[PDB]
Amino acid sequence: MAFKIQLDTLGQLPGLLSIYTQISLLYPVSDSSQYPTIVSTFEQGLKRFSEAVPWVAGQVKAEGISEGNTGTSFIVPFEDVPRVVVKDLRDDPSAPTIEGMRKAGYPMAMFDENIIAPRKTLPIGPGTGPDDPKPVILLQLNFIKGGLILTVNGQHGAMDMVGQDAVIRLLSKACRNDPFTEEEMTAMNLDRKTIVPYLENYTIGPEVDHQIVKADVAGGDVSASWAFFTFSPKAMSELKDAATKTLDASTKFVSTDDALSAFIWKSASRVRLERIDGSAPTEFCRAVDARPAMGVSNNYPGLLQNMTYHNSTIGEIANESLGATASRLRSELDPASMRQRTRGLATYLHNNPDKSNVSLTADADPSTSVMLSSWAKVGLWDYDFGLGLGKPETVRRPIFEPVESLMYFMPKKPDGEFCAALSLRDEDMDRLKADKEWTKYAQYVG
Ligand SMILES: CNC(=O)CCNC(=O)[C@H](O)C(C)(C)COP(=O)(O)OP(=O)(O)OC[C@H]1O[C@@H](n2cnc3c(N)ncnc32)[C@H](O)[C@@H]1OP(=O)(O)O
Repeated sequence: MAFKIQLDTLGQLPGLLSIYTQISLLYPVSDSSQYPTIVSTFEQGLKRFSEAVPWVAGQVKAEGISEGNTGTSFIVPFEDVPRVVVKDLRDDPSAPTIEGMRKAGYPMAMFDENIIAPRKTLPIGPGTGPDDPKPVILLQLNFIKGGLILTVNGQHGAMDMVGQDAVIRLLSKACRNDPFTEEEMTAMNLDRKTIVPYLENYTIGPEVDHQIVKADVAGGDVSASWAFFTFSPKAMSELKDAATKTLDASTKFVSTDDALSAFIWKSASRVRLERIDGSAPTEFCRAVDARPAMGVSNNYPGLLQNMTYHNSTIGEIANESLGATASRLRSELDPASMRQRTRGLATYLHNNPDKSNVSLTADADPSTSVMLSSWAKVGLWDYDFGLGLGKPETVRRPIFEPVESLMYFMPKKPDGEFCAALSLRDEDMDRLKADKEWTKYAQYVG
């Protein structure tokens, strides 16, 4: 069995290219007697999964690279099964414990990628060189006192987080020995290089606004930190209520996700007034799953994502109502618009052997921007992997190097709790944490 699956055209984008997406699921473990079965069940699952869908055990490999041709990458064979690393941290005094996690409310700092992940997010350190293999997925099982942390790394050219969730979802089935449906098997096997229909005779249009690096425009792929903040279900509904009451006339409704995204942009912009003038431009870059606009199954495991861009000034965003800000976000989510824009980006990339200038954050200034990726809608809270431990107690992204203005929403807890990971420069983070309008809704976790 061999395969040579060309990445999604969108997955040829440089910045998605060299990165691994990480996610950790924490389960309590009653007795250390349970670990060997945990591991063998997980092993057997990975083998079953690889037998059904061989490419999940592959690697991403570029070819045709030269001066001004940045190449084309393909998923190709690597090893028999995806690699899992098993790490026993029960007796490591620098490791988290289930009780430490519970007491601190599952802070990002307790999910240190160097301790609990099989490879770093960024191409930093040993084994991240261009000739080093890039496995499509990598797993780590970490035994901690009273628990288990399962970490999954997805090669970002091969998958966005919606695609990674679909892969993980089927891994959970395989661990249970539950059969895959025909639609799942079809979705996992759709050809990627044709999944976004190209535009005819396309050169450059507004579709790729904010996505091509230009020498006179700041942006592209100071002391700062990461922290989780939690938003209770009631905080979430109160933010949505506040937004709904203050919508633009053009805007019939906004979502829970819109209202939190808007509240973050407003709160960042507000504290930033303490260090820059209100006239400073500010861009919100919001990650959007493009599967629905493209008519693609939610089970498609690839990379089919874009961003929406929202430009204003720090003072306008801080001072306008929450519904005014949420309306800006929702205004860019028309499916026909998402579809045309995504087709345009894919067509531009297709037409250009040198993709080095294309970036989803090409004109985002880290000082004043927000680059937010919501994972709120993914299904990770529901997977038990046949381990007999119940559902995840939490689902958190590992901490890595601060990236100013980069932000995530975690998969939404079933009760509706949101967890936002923010990376900000220290003076912003410090003011935010002390800011009364922020802490009215946001509980700092760290
Ligand atoms: C890298 N990250 C990614 O891949 C990003 C993943 N996320 C996405 O792409 C998401 O679609 C998103 C861009 C983040 C938008 O997230 P949303 O949760 O707003 O989803 P969306 O489907 O646009 O809208 C759903 C909301 O709209 C609401 N809605 C839909 N129709 C109506 C209507 N007729 N009247 C009132 N509300 C409506 C709906 O009730 C949802 O609200 P809520 O209950 O969740 O508050």
